[PDB]
Amino acid sequence: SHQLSRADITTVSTFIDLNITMLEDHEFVPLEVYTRHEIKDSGLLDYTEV
Amino acid sequence: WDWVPKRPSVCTMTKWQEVDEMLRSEYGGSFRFSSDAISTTFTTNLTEYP
Repeated sequence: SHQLSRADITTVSTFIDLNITMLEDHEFVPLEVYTRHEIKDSGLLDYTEV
Repeated sequence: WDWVPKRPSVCTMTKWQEVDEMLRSEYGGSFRFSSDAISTTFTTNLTEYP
């Protein structure tokens, strides 16, 4: 009768779709609640400075 | 010294982080605030803090 392209025929999927994605490369910045400085400044007086 | 009113001159909390994208979610009757920018997750009670 005639030739037919593959895309011309609907295809049913025999594969189970298992979607696994990698974990995003995540960069941890230096985060400090109080720096050694803030902490040194937290003192009401510094004997050294005084 | 130059006098200033106490209420707008002191600040018992200090702006520590400015998070552009802080996702908020509700789970286990608590709010999780996760920041990917500083890689930090906080847990709060569902109620607002007066």
